[PDB]
Amino acid sequence: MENITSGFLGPLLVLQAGFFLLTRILTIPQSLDSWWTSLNFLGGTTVCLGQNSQSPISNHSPTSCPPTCPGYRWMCLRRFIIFLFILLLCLIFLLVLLDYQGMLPVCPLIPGSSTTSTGPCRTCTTPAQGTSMYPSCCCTKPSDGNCTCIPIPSSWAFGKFLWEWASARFSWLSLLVPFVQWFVGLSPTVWLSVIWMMWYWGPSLYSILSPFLPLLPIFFCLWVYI
Amino acid sequence: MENITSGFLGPLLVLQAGFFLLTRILTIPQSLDSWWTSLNFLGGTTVCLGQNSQSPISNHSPTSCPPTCPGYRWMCLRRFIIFLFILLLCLIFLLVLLDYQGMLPVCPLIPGSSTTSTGPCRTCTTPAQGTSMYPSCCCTKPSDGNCTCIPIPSSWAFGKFLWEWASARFSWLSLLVPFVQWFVGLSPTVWLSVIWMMWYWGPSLYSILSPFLPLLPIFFCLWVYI
Amino acid sequence: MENITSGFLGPLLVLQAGFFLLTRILTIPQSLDSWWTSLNFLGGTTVCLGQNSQSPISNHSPTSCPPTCPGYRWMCLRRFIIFLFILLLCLIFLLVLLDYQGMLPVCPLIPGSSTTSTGPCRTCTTPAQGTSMYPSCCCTKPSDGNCTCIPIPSSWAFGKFLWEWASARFSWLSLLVPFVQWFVGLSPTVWLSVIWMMWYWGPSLYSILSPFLPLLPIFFCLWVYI
Repeated sequence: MENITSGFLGPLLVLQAGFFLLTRILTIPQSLDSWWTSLNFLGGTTVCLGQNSQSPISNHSPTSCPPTCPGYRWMCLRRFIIFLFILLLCLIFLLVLLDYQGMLPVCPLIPGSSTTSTGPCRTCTTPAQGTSMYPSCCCTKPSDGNCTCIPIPSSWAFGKFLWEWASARFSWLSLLVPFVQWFVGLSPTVWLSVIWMMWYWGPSLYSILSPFLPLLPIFFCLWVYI
Repeated sequence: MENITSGFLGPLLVLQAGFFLLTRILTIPQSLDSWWTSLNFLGGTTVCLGQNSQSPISNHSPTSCPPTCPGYRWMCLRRFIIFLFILLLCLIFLLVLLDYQGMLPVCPLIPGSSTTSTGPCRTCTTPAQGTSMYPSCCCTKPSDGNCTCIPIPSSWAFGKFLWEWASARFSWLSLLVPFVQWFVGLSPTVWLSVIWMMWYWGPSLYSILSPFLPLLPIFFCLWVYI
Repeated sequence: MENITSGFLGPLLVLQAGFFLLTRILTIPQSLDSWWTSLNFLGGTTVCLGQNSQSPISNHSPTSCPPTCPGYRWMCLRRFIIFLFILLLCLIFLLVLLDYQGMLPVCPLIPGSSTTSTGPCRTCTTPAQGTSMYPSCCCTKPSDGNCTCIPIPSSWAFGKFLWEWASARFSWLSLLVPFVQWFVGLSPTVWLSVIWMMWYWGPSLYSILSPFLPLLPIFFCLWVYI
């Protein structure tokens, strides 16, 4: 085709490109309205008949009530708002996915004597307050100091980049994270079966044993003199 | 008593406040429940089906519906889902805020020739492979030994550089240029006042020109020919 | 064998085989009818729509109701079509039930350099035409006289030449091949949990997939350009 088609080509491409974008947009809004209803439904109906009638219209009105109607106008506004919300939420998944490409560095810092290769310290001595996240380490110090510092290496997706620095701030909270770790060490597969059986639990177990949970203060008093 | 009474009473008050922290956290759940009720019922009231027949209570369980009786499991499930959504959006805000701040790492590696150092270059980089992309700057070039690249910026982590790149990396340059010119040509706040006046016009204009835009969608064979 | 009945043992075996074959043939009709009735009768009853008030049938139903059943001719046609389909299915099953005893051949011919022979090569293959593909190994190369290629292995029933050759056609499929490999390597001992999750929760799975259907072309085009 190419040029020969291009020579005889007219405005067909114009309409072809122009359309189906409105579909790709509006369908996402109507679908989002459907899921919002479902969450509201959770075993409920469609309603959308509370916008009075304003006309002899069939007040069934799934998702948006009807459009071209006074009630559905602000429903259309809510649809536009939700469309903006989704157009925002897409970037969250986009960044979450793209972060594991490894192109991005974490560019972290930690105190140690390790080196990826042959690194001569030459009496590397210049310390500072807050050794973590120190100066740029472009040999930025009282002198050059013969400095070699960290490149962007490989980690469990930027855990060393951000989590490790934050986990240092956890420290004692990270010490309780070891408690949640021996809790996590409890087998997961078996835990999968337990959770599967635990559908009868949850809100139902909450209803079953809520009153005792408020009575936890007696145990707190007991453990006070533990 | 003294500071030993101090410790016992304080463990007691710790139980007490965890109680208050739990109430504060759980408040956000019902808060978001009312949020969804308001948003979905834009100009609408609140009537659950959770106040079903198997509910001796009145319509008091038909607005936001914790609804311990009848439909309870799915209401609590929606509550947990919204809680997860909020605990997600909190990161969406906090990460951007911390990235802008100062401390967050943003070590960049892109092709450039900007120079700011002391007695630099005269060896520089001579990489004729891997295009112009740069790898972790321990010593990016295959044979670089005295290499020194660029330190992270005080301004928000990349962002502007990524936008400038995607202005050509995601192309759209020609289209963006006219659109950017038009946006600059409408930058004046007087038009912003006009746009605000158009709020009432907005839905009204959409209602008036629904068929109007339908007809314009032909444009007499799209501007005669093209 | 050791027959001790002469003309009596053989007739008994023939009668047993005929009865078994007739039972299987009827079951395939009968069991298939029951199966797809249940497919419809996950809910809906079995009252014969094709049956009519020809002779006031007390209950013209029983899935496929035959005899006359007004429109038993259509019922008979459906039964015959189902029987043909079941015959095809069992023939395919029997065909798959092969190559496990080593009877099946899997003589492969693909480009490679693996060597396992006695005093081999030093002449080998010098074909500079037809790319790297190999033809029937009488003597594949245009001028090969002492040629010896590769014997069929003990590797699973699959010829696997179609596999790798089509893995070349769809390298992305070959990429996910390791993914599914460790997914199977994740141990089928926990596959029961996956099965349970697939049940029931598949409804919300399709509910979410509804967004994926709107988002499938968008992401596909995104990575199409990416």
